[PDB]
Amino acid sequence: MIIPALNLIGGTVVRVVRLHQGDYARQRDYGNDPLPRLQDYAAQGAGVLHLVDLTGAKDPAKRQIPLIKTLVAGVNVPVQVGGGVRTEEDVAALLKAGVARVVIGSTAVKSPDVVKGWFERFGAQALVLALDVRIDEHGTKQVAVSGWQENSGVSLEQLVETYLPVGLKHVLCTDISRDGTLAGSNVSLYEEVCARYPQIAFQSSGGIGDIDDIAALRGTGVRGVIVGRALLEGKFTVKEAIQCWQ
Ligand code: NA
Repeated sequence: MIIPALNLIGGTVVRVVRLHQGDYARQRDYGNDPLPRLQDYAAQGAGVLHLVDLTGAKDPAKRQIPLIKTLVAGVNVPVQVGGGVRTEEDVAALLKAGVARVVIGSTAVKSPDVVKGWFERFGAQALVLALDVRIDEHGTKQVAVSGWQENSGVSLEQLVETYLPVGLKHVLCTDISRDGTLAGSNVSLYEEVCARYPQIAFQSSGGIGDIDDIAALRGTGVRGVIVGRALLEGKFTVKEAIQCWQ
């Protein structure tokens, strides 16, 4: 399924780039109209919508709950939301606002015992494990908690195996070398991890540049294709992407 994605800083739809140390920097503003944008996506048939709340990522006290509530109320498919989700109270607040699935990032690497508790409390269908991956010179799929600078000492597979016994189901795997590049996604990466873990519903993220890039993912076993920039820049429509995917 095609999963259109929006990044939000204080009500504004933005493009961000990842920096050397993993931090996100703003590049350009697309506009102050997330609701009509999401509704355009939803109306065209998007099966899931992905939001990153960068304001809340910087300070969880400033989680954009009122905005998120209005966006969920405007659509009729699951909305998944990430952006520095670090405590169970943060997860609960998002779910209470009507978010379908909460995307969990670096906390799942740093504090696995804590996050295992979240799976027990919230259930596997409400949680998406985000894995930002950099494939190093040795072929290891490094999970980046700090971008390109330091090696986390944790692999994609190590983390997937960590959470399978508590029922892990959804994994968002971003290739950080392809994020925002319009290169095409890392097809062989997704072919490999999807076959390696048939019980996991993987979402691909990063690199989609044109309709052919969506076609290239069709046989991989990927269950969701996240598309940010190419939809925002009008390379193709959500309708066209769905017609291609199916
Ligand atoms: Na679809």
